[PDB]
Amino acid sequence: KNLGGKSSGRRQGIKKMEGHYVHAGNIIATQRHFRWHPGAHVGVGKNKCLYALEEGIVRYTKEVYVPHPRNTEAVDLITRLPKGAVLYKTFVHVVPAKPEGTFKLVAML
Amino acid sequence: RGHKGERQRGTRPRLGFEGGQTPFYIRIPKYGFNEGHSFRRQYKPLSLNRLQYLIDLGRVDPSQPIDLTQLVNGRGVTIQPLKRDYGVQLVEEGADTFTAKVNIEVQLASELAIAAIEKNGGVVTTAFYDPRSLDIVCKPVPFFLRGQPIPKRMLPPEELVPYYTDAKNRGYLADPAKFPEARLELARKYGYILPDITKDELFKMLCTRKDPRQIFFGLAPGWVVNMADKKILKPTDENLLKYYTS
Amino acid sequence: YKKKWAATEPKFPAVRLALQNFDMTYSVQFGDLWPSIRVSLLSEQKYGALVNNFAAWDHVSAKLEQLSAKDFVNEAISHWENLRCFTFDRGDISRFPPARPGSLGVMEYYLMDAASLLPVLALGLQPGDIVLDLCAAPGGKTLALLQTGCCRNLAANDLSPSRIARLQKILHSYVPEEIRDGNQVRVTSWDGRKWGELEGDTYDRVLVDVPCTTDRHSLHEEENNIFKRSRKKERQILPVLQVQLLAAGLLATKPGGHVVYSTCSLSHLQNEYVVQGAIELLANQYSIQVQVEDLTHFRRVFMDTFCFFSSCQVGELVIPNLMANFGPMYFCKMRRLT
RNA sequence: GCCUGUUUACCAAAAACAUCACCUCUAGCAUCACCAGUAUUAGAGGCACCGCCUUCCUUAAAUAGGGAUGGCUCCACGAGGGUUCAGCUGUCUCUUACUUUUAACCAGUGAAAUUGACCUGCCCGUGAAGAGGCGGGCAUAACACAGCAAGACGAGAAGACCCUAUGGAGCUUUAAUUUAUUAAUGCAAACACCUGCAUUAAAAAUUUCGGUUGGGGCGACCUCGGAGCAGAACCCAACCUCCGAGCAGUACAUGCUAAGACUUCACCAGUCAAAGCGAACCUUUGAUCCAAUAACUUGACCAACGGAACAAGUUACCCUAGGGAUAACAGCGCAAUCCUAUUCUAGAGUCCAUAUCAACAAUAGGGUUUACGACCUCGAUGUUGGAUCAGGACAUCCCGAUGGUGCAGCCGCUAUUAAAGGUUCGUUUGUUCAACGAUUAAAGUCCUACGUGAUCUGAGUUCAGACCGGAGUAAUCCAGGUCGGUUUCUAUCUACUUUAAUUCCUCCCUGUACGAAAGGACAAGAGAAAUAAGG
RNA sequence: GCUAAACCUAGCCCCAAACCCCACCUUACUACCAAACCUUAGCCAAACCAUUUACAUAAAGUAUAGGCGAUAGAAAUUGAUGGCGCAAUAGAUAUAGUACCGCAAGGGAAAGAAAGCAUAAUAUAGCAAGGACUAACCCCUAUACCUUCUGCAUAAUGAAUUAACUAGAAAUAACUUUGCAAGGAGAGCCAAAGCUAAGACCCCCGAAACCAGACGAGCUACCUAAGAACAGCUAAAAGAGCACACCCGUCUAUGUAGCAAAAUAGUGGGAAGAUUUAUAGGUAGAGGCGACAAACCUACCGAGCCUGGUGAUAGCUGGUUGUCCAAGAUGAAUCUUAGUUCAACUUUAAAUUUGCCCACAGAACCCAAAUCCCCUUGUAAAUUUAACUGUUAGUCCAAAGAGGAACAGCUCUUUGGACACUAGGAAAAAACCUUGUAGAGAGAGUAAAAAAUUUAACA
Ligand SMILES: [Mg+2]
Ligand SMILES: [Mg+2]
Ligand SMILES: [Mg+2]
Ligand SMILES: [Mg+2]
Ligand SMILES: [Mg+2]
Ligand SMILES: [Mg+2]
Ligand SMILES: [Mg+2]
Ligand SMILES: [Mg+2]
Ligand SMILES: [Mg+2]
Ligand SMILES: [Mg+2]
Ligand SMILES: [Mg+2]
Ligand SMILES: [Mg+2]
Ligand SMILES: [Mg+2]
Ligand SMILES: [Mg+2]
Ligand SMILES: [Mg+2]
Ligand SMILES: [Mg+2]
Ligand SMILES: [Mg+2]
Ligand SMILES: [Mg+2]
Ligand SMILES: [Mg+2]
Ligand SMILES: [Mg+2]
Ligand SMILES: [Mg+2]
Ligand SMILES: [Mg+2]
Ligand SMILES: [Mg+2]
Ligand SMILES: [Mg+2]
Ligand SMILES: [Mg+2]
Ligand SMILES: [Mg+2]
Ligand SMILES: [Mg+2]
Ligand SMILES: [Mg+2]
Ligand SMILES: [Mg+2]
Ligand SMILES: [Mg+2]
Ligand SMILES: [Mg+2]
Ligand SMILES: [Mg+2]
Ligand SMILES: [Mg+2]
Ligand SMILES: [Mg+2]
Ligand SMILES: [Mg+2]
Ligand SMILES: [Mg+2]
Ligand SMILES: [Mg+2]
Ligand SMILES: [Mg+2]
Ligand SMILES: [Mg+2]
Ligand SMILES: [Mg+2]
Ligand SMILES: [Mg+2]
Ligand SMILES: [Mg+2]
Ligand SMILES: [Mg+2]
Ligand SMILES: [Mg+2]
Ligand SMILES: [Mg+2]
Ligand SMILES: [Mg+2]
Repeated sequence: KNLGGKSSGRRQGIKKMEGHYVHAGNIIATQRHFRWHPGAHVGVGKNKCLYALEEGIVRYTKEVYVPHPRNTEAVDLITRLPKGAVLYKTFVHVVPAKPEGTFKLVAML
Repeated sequence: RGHKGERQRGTRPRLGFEGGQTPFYIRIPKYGFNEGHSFRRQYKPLSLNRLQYLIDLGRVDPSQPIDLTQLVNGRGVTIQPLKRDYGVQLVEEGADTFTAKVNIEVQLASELAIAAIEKNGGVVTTAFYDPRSLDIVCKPVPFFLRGQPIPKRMLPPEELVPYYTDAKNRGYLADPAKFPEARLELARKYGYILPDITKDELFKMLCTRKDPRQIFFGLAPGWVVNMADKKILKPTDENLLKYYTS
Repeated sequence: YKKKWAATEPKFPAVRLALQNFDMTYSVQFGDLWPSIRVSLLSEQKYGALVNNFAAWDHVSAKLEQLSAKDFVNEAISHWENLRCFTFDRGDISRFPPARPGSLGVMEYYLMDAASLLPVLALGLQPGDIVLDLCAAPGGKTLALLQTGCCRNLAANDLSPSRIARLQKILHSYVPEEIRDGNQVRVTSWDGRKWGELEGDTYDRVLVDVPCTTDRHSLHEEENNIFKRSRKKERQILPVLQVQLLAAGLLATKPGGHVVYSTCSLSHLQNEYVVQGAIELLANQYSIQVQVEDLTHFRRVFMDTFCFFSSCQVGELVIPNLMANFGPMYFCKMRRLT
């Protein structure tokens, strides 16, 4: 009487652990809901996958979570916290490796 | 051979069969990648590098007009009319080091290749060949052994007519009045002084051009080449002469 | 498995199976009225048109009256003591033109069984009363409750996400953004059997339209026919589910509050035994007293538009008739005295 | 079943087929059948002669037998199927004697299946789960000849039965595809006949029988997604436990392009995306071909959801190739079920737990049922009963010896010990059982491939025939009822072929003990039988 | 020392060249009386099947066709006597289309120049041997082979044995070795080091079937023509009675490689009829004939037989022949789970450069064992390129779970181990334990490795 339930796994999770070198555009982690939040130089897709916006080293950190005020449910959740409480989340950052360019001598006019 | 099953029995399914799953080569949509492939015209490339190499090694004599026959005889290019080769296309590769004055007849020519040829003081003309004329030109001796009168060179198809009547392509059917203008335009565009070939001591050679209906330079349509006794039989019947001149 | 068998059953279609069940039960139940009910069920269904109070109600009423339909609801509240459903006269078989989006951007009217509006009119929606629809999520009665006032709060629950999505579709089509976004409309997909625990003595007016045999649609549509031979076990357990849902509604309604048990079946088993068993179970297992309120005045008021079976002791049964193919509809009003 | 007849040459002779009789349908006619016929005729189908109306008995015992268009009437007949009186008999109790054949020896002639090699023992254990060959024991000079049939999962047909194959074939159809061919019509074409083209039929023809699950049913499922199993990167099944979806709402940049990545373990497919350009300031289902559209684009199903463009039922009349990778008997596991024994006393037992019995449970043991597993065997082994002969266990039915007793005696009830011996004949039924009749000291519970068909039988069941009832459009089918239905083997090897009675009754003791009486002993002894063994 | 062994030409194969008296259609081989022409189908492939497929060179496997898929497929144009054969199971079937088989169509041979026994039976015990030994046996060790399986001494298959015969055919692309080289090639073709040549690589037997065309009604079914038989008694003109001949085949026994590929003995049914039966003729295969039994149609008829298509097809079974070494083991889709394709694994060759192990740091909220990731370090492997078969719906053990009954030598998923590989041990022993890399030794140290338990007084 139990049908369905034959769906395969989504192969989600972290694709780049901490310290892994990541080029711009590489997907860092795919998640179904926000297990890891985007940090510095990390973007978010429609499906909440984290990709590197710059070329660098992936780092995972814990930071205080302050949601966008337009996120009404999160704002209410915060409104219900006690005074000392601060929410925390796991964030993924890309520490950019190369400089974004150098000045070169082109012509000795 | 393995153990039992179709593979030991020797009866495994055909190549491309995937056990019943719709095969890869059939589940991909049909697209016109190769539509009309056998009717597309093909032109063997002749880079100016290759032309200069042939001239330097003496396999192609620049002192005489260079046409497809001379290229093939020097083995500078291999033409396969049966594989829809319509002739030779000049290619700009090697233009910056081309230093040969040549009178060359080709089927296609890039603007830069024309520029290089003309800057060196030579002349380039794009001449069309139907498959039959091309076969005869590439391998004349077998044709002469066939014992048939030299046929007329057919005119380009309608789509190719504008190309060979355009002076910017140095088309062999283009108005020669417009050639000086086009040559000056190329000289201006590519920053070289157009050499007045009329003053050159090989001006006659640089000017020789076979008639649009002529396959070989000095042979007219309708002639029969008797190689056995080194003779050329020419028809005299008025009907045959009119046909071979038309 | 044994492939070959001495004899196999006739392999009836579900429609014929439902007809046979109805013939063997309702024939006894109704005596000489069974042939009329049978022909009415097998014939076409008479659809009423419920104008959308959230649209150009006067204009739509004028158009329907031009189509010669009359609002049976309008000339009923006067004797019984916003809802407007236009139905053709007894004997007329004229259809209603298909509903089309209105000037305001919402569907002008809903073509629904006029019989599936009496429970709403009998629940007695008073202004400023909190309303529950325990399982009723085919639209219908739910949309009728919505098109009652702009000063009322209503919750609609149904275990089936598909039916909840259907409610949402009709809401987006008819109810405007103002009301739909407002708390006035609160839709959920939970199990009604545990609704007594989920909320208790919260709601003032409850509508419990338990899943039923839906006799007319059972005879009409073969797909998911409740009378298919394999699903006999579910058919047999339907009474338990109905009793549990009615008990949950009676638990959720406030003391002194009102509930309306509703069904789209002729079965006395699903009509009167359900309510009596719910009363017994909820007065013993929970020690809560419920009184069945008389609707004989309601019967007389709506006799002109509907034909009612009188022999039913508790509740009211709109039986279909050829003159008014509007049934079936069983509804019972129950006030929780404790 | 009317009858005489016919039939499965080679397992069925029948109730089946035919049959006179009767009914129904079709045909108004001649020169090759019908027919050299003509409605009292001919062809086909159905039906069945004909005729009339609308708990008791049997037995001693009786699953047997007989009786209390439709409904009946059986004259005669029958190698039909049942029952019975009487008789008869070696059918049997219960077998014996003789003759012939066969046989064995002598002489002549001289096969067949079979055969890996064999220098070919028994017990227990083990093991691909049944051992001559392995482990531990025991035994053991070597050879003929004659018997036997327990084993060599003995020999015979790549047995029977069951399952599989995108293997055959047959049959039936409202399976799919056709109408080439005929027959009708219609339209043209030639001015009855004929050609072409359509439509409808008849007759046929070709082709198919998806997958996974389900023993007592009357189906469920097949694609995608969420949760658990699967706790923490990913990944993980199921007839596994639950839930959901085949889109909607929105807008109409919800545009175009493009670094770099992810990826449902392949591919197909599916995701994310910086920068840039352009407007502005979105949250799940399906390929290819093929069609349609000028194109942009779009469609039908393909839900058996990686998708045959279009094909179902059935076969016991079946066939082939295989399968112990897959059913039933059997073997082997297991012990839910079953059976046995202890512990606890609830409790009954007039009180009284424990003389006796016993609930809820607990602990052991067994492998006798009903099931479960699919491990051996599908490259000739049906199965059940019966016959014959039995080997063994003891958890003892009788006989023996004891303890207790709610045993005065007799009697029982209970328990310990005891496997030397014994453990009936009949009616119904194929029966194991069972009931019944009569006995008995008793008529034990089991295992042995539910022992034993190369020893027998074939009654049930199982194959080809046929009915009744039922299902099915039909073909066919059926856990049902019934009548009928081929049982091969010359023995090579192992093994084997001559190993101190029991009971009952009568009598004496003795109508003595015991007992109020009724009733009624032990122990010991004698005589009768009967059986068993040996003569 | 018997049986036997052997032999070499009788001929044959493939090429070249060349174009090769009399009698007899009636019942053939009998001296002599009044009319032909007309599509092949189907197997098979498409993994079914239904349209479809299936009866010089070069252009070119191109244009085209095609359930646009399996596959089919041009033309214009170009012009072109010998034997690394057999030698009597071979080569022709061939000494002969004979003998022989068949009613017929038709099938169709053989052959000419060791094994088995005997000399000489046999000795406790056992895969028949090996280690040995003074010594054959006695001692110790040792569960035939092949195939099919997770796993076979297996009481699974095949094999009596000897001799002879009897089974891997080829492309695309690679790689290796030459030649020449921006060209190669003896036209066509290819070419961004290619091209040319060579070398290496793709089995045997077997259905039930289908269709075409013949041949069959001397059996049998029915029918046609013209024949024949039926005692005796009883009864009278009979589908009458009893009962011979005759026909049949009820029941029993025998027989079961038989006397017999359906019989014998007895018993029994009919026996003047719808009888039995001789002769000749007819009906022919999807057909005939049928008192329907799916009966019969030349012993094997749910659709004859023969030849041909045909070497049918077989995802199924069986078989697949010298020596030696090396590497080598458990997902997806699928009319699919007895198969195949892709992946993974595996093998070979090649390129160059990191690979595994791996601490710290790091990987989530909701509501355990461990895992992932990688500096070092121990190490030497990994990735990629080219080519590629085969294995790929396993077993048990430990562990975490699910189902079942907290059964199963039960069924599923996961981690790991072992087995399908050597040896030692646990009795025998696939899966437990010890242990592995190979040989000889009449040396040595070790590994795992042997069960333990005996128990009721009472103030
Ligand atoms: Mg899941
Ligand atoms: Mg094999
Ligand atoms: Mg295989
Ligand atoms: Mg009869
Ligand atoms: Mg017979
Ligand atoms: Mg006969
Ligand atoms: Mg017989
Ligand atoms: Mg009897
Ligand atoms: Mg008779
Ligand atoms: Mg003799
Ligand atoms: Mg044993
Ligand atoms: Mg043996
Ligand atoms: Mg003997
Ligand atoms: Mg077989
Ligand atoms: Mg992937
Ligand atoms: Mg499918
Ligand atoms: Mg599929
Ligand atoms: Mg298994
Ligand atoms: Mg055998
Ligand atoms: Mg005892
Ligand atoms: Mg048993
Ligand atoms: Mg029988
Ligand atoms: Mg039968
Ligand atoms: Mg029966
Ligand atoms: Mg019988
Ligand atoms: Mg008989
Ligand atoms: Mg026998
Ligand atoms: Mg014998
Ligand atoms: Mg095929
Ligand atoms: Mg040609
Ligand atoms: Mg020969
Ligand atoms: Mg010898
Ligand atoms: Mg064997
Ligand atoms: Mg086998
Ligand atoms: Mg054998
Ligand atoms: Mg005859
Ligand atoms: Mg006579
Ligand atoms: Mg007579
Ligand atoms: Mg007959
Ligand atoms: Mg019949
Ligand atoms: Mg039959
Ligand atoms: Mg025959
Ligand atoms: Mg073959
Ligand atoms: Mg090795
Ligand atoms: Mg498919
Ligand atoms: Mg297969």
